[PDB]
Amino acid sequence: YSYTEKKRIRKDFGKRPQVLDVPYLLSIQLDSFQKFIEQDPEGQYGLEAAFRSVFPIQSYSGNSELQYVSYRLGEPVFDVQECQIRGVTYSAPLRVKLRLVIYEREAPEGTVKDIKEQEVYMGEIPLMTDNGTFVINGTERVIVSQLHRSPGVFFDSDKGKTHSSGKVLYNARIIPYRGSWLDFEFDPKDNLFVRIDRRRKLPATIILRALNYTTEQILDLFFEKVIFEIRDNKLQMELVPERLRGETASFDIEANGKVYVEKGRRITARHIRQLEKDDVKLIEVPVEYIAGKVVAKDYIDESTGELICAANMELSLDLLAKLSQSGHKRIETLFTNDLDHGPYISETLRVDPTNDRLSALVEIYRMMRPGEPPTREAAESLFENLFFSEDRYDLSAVGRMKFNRSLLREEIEGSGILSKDDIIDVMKKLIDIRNGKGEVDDIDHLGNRRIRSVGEMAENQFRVGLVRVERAVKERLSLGDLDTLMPQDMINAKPISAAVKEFFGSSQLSQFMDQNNPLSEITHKRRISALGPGGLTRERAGFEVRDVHPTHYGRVCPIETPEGPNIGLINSLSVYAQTNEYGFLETPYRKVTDGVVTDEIHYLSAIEEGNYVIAQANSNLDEEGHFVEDLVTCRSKGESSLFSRDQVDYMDVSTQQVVSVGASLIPFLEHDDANRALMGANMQRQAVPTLRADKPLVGTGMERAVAVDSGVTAVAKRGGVVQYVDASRIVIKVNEDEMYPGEAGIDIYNLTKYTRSNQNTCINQMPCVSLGEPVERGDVLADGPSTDLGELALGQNMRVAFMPWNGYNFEDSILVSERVVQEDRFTTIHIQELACVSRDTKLGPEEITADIPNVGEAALSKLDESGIVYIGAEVTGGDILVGKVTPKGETQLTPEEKLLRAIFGEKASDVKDSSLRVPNGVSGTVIDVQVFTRDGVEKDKRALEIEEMQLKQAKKDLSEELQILEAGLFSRIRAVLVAGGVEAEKLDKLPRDRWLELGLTDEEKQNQLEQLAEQYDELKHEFEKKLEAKRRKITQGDDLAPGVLKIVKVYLAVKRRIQPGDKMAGRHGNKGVISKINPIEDMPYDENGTPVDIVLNPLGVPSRMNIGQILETHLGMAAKGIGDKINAMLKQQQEVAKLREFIQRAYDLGADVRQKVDLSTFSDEEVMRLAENLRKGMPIATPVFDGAKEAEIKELLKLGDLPTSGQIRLYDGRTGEQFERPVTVGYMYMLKLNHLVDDKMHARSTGSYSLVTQQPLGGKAQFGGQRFGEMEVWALEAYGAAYTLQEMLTVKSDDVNGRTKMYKNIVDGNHQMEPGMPESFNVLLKEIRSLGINIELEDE
Amino acid sequence: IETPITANFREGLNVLQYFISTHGARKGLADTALKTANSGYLTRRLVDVA
Amino acid sequence: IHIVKELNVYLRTARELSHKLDHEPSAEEIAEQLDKPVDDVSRMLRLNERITSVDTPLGGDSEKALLDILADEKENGPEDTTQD
Amino acid sequence: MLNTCYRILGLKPTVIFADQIMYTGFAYAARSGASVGIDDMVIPEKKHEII
Amino acid sequence: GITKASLATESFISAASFQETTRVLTEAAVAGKRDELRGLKENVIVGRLI
Amino acid sequence: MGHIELASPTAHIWFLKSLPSRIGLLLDMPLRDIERVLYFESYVVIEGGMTNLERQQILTEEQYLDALEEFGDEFDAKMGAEAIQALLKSMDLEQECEQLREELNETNSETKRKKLTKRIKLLEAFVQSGNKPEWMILTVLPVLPPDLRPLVPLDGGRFATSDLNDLYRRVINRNNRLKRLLDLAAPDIIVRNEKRMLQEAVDALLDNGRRGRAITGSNKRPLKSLADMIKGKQGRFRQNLLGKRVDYSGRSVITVGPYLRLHQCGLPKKMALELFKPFIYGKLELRGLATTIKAAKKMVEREEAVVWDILDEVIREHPVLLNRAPTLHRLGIQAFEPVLIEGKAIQLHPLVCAAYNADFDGDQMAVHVPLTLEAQLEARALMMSTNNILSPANGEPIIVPS
RNA sequence: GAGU
DNA sequence: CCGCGTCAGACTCGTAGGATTATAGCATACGTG
DNA sequence: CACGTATGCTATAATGTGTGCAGTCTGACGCGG
Ligand SMILES: [Mg+2]
Repeated sequence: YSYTEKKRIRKDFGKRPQVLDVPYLLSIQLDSFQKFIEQDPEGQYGLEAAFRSVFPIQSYSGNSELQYVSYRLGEPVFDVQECQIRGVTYSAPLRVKLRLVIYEREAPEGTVKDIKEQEVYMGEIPLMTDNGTFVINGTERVIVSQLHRSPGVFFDSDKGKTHSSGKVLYNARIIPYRGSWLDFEFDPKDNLFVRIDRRRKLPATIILRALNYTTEQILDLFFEKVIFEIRDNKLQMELVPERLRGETASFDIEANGKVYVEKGRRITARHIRQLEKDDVKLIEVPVEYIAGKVVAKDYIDESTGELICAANMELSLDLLAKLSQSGHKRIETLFTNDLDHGPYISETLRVDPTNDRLSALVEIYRMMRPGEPPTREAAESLFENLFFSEDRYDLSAVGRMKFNRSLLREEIEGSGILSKDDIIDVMKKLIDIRNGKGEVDDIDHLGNRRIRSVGEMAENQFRVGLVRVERAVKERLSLGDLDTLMPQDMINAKPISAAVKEFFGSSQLSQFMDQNNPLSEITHKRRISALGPGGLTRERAGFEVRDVHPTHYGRVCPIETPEGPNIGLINSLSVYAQTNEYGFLETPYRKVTDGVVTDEIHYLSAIEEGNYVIAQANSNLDEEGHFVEDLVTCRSKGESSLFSRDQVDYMDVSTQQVVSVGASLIPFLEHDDANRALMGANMQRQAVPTLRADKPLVGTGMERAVAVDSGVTAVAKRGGVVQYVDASRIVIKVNEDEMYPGEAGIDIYNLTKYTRSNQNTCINQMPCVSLGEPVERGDVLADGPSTDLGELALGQNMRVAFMPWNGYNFEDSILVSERVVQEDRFTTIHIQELACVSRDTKLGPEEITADIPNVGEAALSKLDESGIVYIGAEVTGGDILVGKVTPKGETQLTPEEKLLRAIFGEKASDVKDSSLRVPNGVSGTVIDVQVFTRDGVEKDKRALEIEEMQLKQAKKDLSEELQILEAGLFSRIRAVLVAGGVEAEKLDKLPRDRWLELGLTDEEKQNQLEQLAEQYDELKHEFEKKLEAKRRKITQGDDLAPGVLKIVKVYLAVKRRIQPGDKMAGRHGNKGVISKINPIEDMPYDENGTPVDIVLNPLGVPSRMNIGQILETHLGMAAKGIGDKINAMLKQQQEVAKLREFIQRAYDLGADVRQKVDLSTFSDEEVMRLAENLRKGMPIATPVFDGAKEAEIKELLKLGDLPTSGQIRLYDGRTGEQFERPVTVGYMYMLKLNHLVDDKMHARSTGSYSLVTQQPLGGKAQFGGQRFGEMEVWALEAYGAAYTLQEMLTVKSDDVNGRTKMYKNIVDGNHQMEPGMPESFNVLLKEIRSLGINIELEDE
Repeated sequence: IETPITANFREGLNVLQYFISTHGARKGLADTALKTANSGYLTRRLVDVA
Repeated sequence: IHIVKELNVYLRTARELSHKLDHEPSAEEIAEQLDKPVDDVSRMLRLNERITSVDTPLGGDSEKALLDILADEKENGPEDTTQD
Repeated sequence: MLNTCYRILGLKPTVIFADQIMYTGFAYAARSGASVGIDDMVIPEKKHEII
Repeated sequence: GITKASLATESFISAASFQETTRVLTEAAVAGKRDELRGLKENVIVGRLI
Repeated sequence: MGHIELASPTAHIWFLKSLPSRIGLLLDMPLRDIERVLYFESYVVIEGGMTNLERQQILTEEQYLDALEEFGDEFDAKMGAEAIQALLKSMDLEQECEQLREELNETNSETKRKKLTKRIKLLEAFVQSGNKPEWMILTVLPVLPPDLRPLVPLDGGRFATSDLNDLYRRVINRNNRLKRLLDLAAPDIIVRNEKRMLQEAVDALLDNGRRGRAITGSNKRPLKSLADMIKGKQGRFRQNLLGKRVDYSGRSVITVGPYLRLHQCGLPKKMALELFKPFIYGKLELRGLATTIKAAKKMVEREEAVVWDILDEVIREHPVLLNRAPTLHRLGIQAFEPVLIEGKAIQLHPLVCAAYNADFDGDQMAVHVPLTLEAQLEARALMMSTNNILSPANGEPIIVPS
């Protein structure tokens, strides 16, 4: 075990050896975007791919052309931190080297005319953070991967389109990555058609005619042949035995000298096999049989040279006789059959109005460009530019791959352009499917659904920006001068920058990162969405795609997706699942050779998975041998059953791989209903971090991995000893063996303190190490906001009892002890952000002064000279934070105010009042202020004071950097100087500033001194430039929006304590709202005196079927029982030996505990720190389906000396007498969700009204009213409450004079109704009359 | 489905039983979100005519 | 036309600046290039600020537009009317 | 019970009676001490056999 | 049926407000139809007493 | 309102595209036929005095050239909205009604009798309405008032406008260009294109995505036309007229009140302080505590101890309405006597949770204040929880212990 | 994302 | 009949603000302090 | 006259659009061929 694990070991109840560890959870994000920026030399990827796809391009004339050389990302002008504070996007400038080459017109391709080569800027591309976010306008945003139908081929059929007939019409669709769609479909008359971009329908043969296929050839492609030899007089036919099947024999079928089948007789298997065995080839047949057979090829009279019969012509007795006498004694007709080989193309040629190739091209052209006179040029060009042009069409390697595999080809990669064979083969397979051989795909199968990550999407939008600029370039190249015109003068950055900014901004997949919880971020970045551009819509979404598909096993979680309209579309990735190189999903499986289960792992794609039989993870292994049991539970072809041991090809790696990350955190998932588990996992994401990070007693194991991988915790880059711990930072000195010989080797981590989250929560990092502690690489140095010693800590476990209590836990309602509030454990921090904007108006600039009309001294006390509240100041609703004043223009003073202002003098001043104040009923402490001024406007006094702080603090920070770096660097040189000329304290006597002149003998260690000497001066000059940069940025006058002169941002911190109305829940989908905070005197308490913290209603269990919470409670109680035993032993101080005895016995409890934890390796002190942590309650890991079983939990309770039932006798705090029976009591890990009543409470009497409709506005932020909607109206109508109704329609809403009159009446007591007519109605009439419908009021 | 869930909640379902349960569960939950529109629209038509 | 053409020269100049600075230029950086007042540059960039539709629904969701939030500030409430 | 009371006694009595019933109901619910342990979920010995 | 019955009522305000509003209004405008406001819908639209 | 004088007449799209055709039904002219005429693909005969060529018979461009030399003069056939308007003007409804009624008696087939009875009722109703078919065609275009298509400045010096203003700007530009092209006596092909242009913009103004492509903004999204403001859920009726935003309303999270009696609910002090603002001011003036309205306002802002006693006085015997969404039956809204409580959530009585389907897993409810003596009485008598026990659906008590 |  | 088109598709609550392009260069002409 | 807003002319030859998305829902009810 690691050093951080020595501090607190979790007890594991798992039995299945995990052959594979969980991968880096944000793998997808990082790999993808890395590929996008990664400059690949040949195999174009991301950026490189976009350039090569478009470039090189030439002008319209063809003489001038632009070619791409190479690109480079500039380093970002502002780092992440600065970007977040300022509100700027974190991006890298994209400079691209381009070469303008011009050809001569008189010379053939005179490339040595004019070649201008230079580097042009064109847009800054947003960069991805270390943890897979993007910083856009100062907020962290995550681009969620998308899931769409893979480019390629797909066969489908509307299952009974015409509902009367209910005939199944099969269709093929070729979907490219870029281009027009090409659809093949059947009609009810079994004729094959073609459509482009679902336009009007065309006979399918028309497209083959475009590809230059004569009628003869088309039939030879799709059809087989029936040959007829005409010998002497009688007609002979060439026979294939297995054609005549399921049919009725029309004539007397005989051969040489044996009659087989009679007229009107069914031809069964036996007959066919008889005929085949006899070796029948030719059979005499009646002439009358030919009537109905279609001739395949053309036949001409050799004598005359004219057409006797054209191809695809139904044969008759006349034609046949004519053909015989011309001299043709062999006739190719179409093999064809109602059942098996259907004549589709034959019939489609009869419907085909075109003749030759050119005619076919014209008809295609006339479909898509109807009316417009066709020209041969335009038709040829159009058809080629549809699916046969490199520019406009591209299946992509994924499209070609999927296409080739669906057609059962051998080669995966190839042409992105459609070849002739490709089309034909799609038609053939479509026809095959019609005949009955083959089946249609679905769409829901993950073999047909592909995942499109961030890098590929950025790549696509970047291609678009290129294409827009390409238009502009071509246009300017044509008219442009060859000599004067520079390449960078033609290029505009704006189209590209616009396209990209629009993606990372406007796109649905790009959204505000959900960061009210580490889990929330990590799962959000592991999300997949079927929505957005190139995907489904909520409206357009069916039920088929939404529901759980067999292929989802090991790839997508079946238990993680929103219960909204986004139910089937948005989905979290399974744990072990990964992105295939082509973009499909794949899951790890352990290969089994001859029964023996090897440790080699293979990731299987969806398609590959169906081929092999895969055993479940729950099969019992025979100690590195094979399956214990002769019958094994396995699955293949999407279906599950029993198999023999040797039959098994693979097996599931982990028991966890079926579920997502979120669902894995749920202990005892196995005993919860899936519905509830879905809600539990969803609600776990909404857990708000409390003040005190409490670890969960009853965990799973995933806690540690989530916290660490999320990146919110600070982890150690290189192992070594901690040189300086601090609240603000941590300095760790690295071990010699890992410590590089170049630098000093002292790592510095500044910790991010009290910062605002997107949900207005509080993000602070705490150090979790002691000063001078030895630490291993990859250990947690500092905990993030909801983490504890490396583990995920979303909520807080507590003592729960399940019982009714006077209906205060009625319908999930929660009765909680005052103790919980007193200890402030659920109390939460919220950091809110208030801004005061000073804009420039037509009348003049708004000012941020403290000098405001009508302000009390009390109010101005907290404001400084500038008009800004001081740091630290406690505020409450109504207090002014940032004073601001605005120039008022004339106002018509009513004659009364003229008289009054003449009486009092009080002539009204030029300035008004737009000061930013504390929103009503929020109250907190101002913890930081930031000021933004434009470059030219005179700065505030307060702004100067903030800059003073920043400058001097920046100098200290950088000075400490070079000081501790200088100290660590000379400490090395001191050691190198010892290796050769050791004079330890004699060298330290004279000052360290005069040290590097001393050398050594001519050896490699003398060169080591040169390396440290070169780096020390490098660090010296580097420190100069760093500080120059810092100083510039602090001085830097910010470029804000046009109109805005200066902005002041204030950050309040509020302490929110829990209260009735707040929302709490566990991880089993058990919600509840706090109803009552009961005094601790009233709380049920056990024999020992210990009172319960929460009382939950047991009536919210059997209906819910979430039994995980009961198991959690029992295991929770046992965990705490052990904790109290350890706690008791520590208070007594027995001795190390005794603690070690108990703890060893404890760890090694379970029936087949996987993890062994021998305490003999642990030194006595290590044992003490461990026990110190375990006293609060021994933490236990229940893996998902590999969890603790009932037996194991009861055994743990006996070690706690707790009852096997887990029920204890409880006493009523009010009466003192016992409750009649035992109640289940233990620790459940619970969470306070983001839904604070504070945010929810709202009330309005009278306020602003809407613009046109005149009715009150909506929303609490705008001080809005609740909507009384149609539903709500109907209620009142039913009841017959007429006045209340009318009241809500008129005086309470639009009726303007009515509302004012009503208000006056109410203040004067008399509740008189004085109603009129709603203004919205008036508006309606006017809108109808603007339509040109006369709608008039006829009065009485 | 031809194979029903033989196990129960107290005993704990295995990976495959749990997965098999999902389908039906989710179908139900989606029906809440999606079908109530049509139920409510019926209510609206009734109301309008009465 | 005069304002439009002025604004266009400010734009073309911004483009040259942005190519060489790697970064899109500030109002004062463009002004320093033209040897002109920052207030002039600012006023022109303010005019370039293009309009938003009141009917456009907010938050990528066809839920409710700007109109739904935007009050009549001139129309005081029943409170103010009754006070008069 | 409530229905019968409504028909014989009337509204006022039923309203009072309903409140009263609510109070005593919850009151005794709590006193009972009734809760949910894993042992209440009795299994049938004939479970494995039937299966 | 319920939909057509509601659209067949003499009140075009009730009809138009329900559904099909473009068609309802062309019909009523051409017919020169007058609604004397008997029903509840109609009154609530004008903010009158039920 | 204002108006615009259109240089060329234009069809009202509602009485053209919205089926039944109305205009096509009235002329007995297929809709495609009308359109070929409107878009100037082909001419229509308005009056062929020579019975050789009859009324409403479509002629292509080359068809109009043949009879030009031959018959000419004595046949008038024209193109576009002008032609259709003229055809409409000159049709006499009375006469053709009688003619068609005569034909109805000859051999009335089932579907023929319906179509004929339809036109009969159209012609009858047209004469009864006093409407004229000319009016199907617009020469004057109305202009909606400014405040119903507002141009407002946002804080930052930004402007926001209604889409209608963009649509109107298209119409005006195209119409005024047409006037210019006529003053310049332009060739007829260009006159045609502008007339089509005008009609396209009008149609977009009235109903955008009806006829063809809806004219789009830079955002890709179709501009919101006039008809869109009346039509659908977002439309005036459904959204602003059959339902409204309402004053004296609030909302919060709900929680149990087991201690409550049946006719009561826990109402947060802070909520009730706001909801009853004017009643508090009025009582403050009767007590002579507050001199004026402004003083009373500042007194309630400061939340003085006397104000709590006054608030307690007013809320006595005053019913408040609680509502839970969705309001499926009438009991989803019930009246209660409020009991003021310190704490921000509303407390609901257990027994009526059934009716609301209210379970406290985060549910919220809306609170409404009946203002008038009439509304208060309606609430206490008809809507009080105590008074409404039985389901109106089946004769069963809905307040049942659970 | 919250109850239905 | 067939096929193409039009019409509807539950009720409240929430969060957050916000983004694109480009129109030359100069001389004469019209309206207000 | 100036300041703000508008109308105007520039002289190699150049002479029919496309572009950017849309993604295909569903059960029902009418309306020309
Ligand atoms: Mg609920």
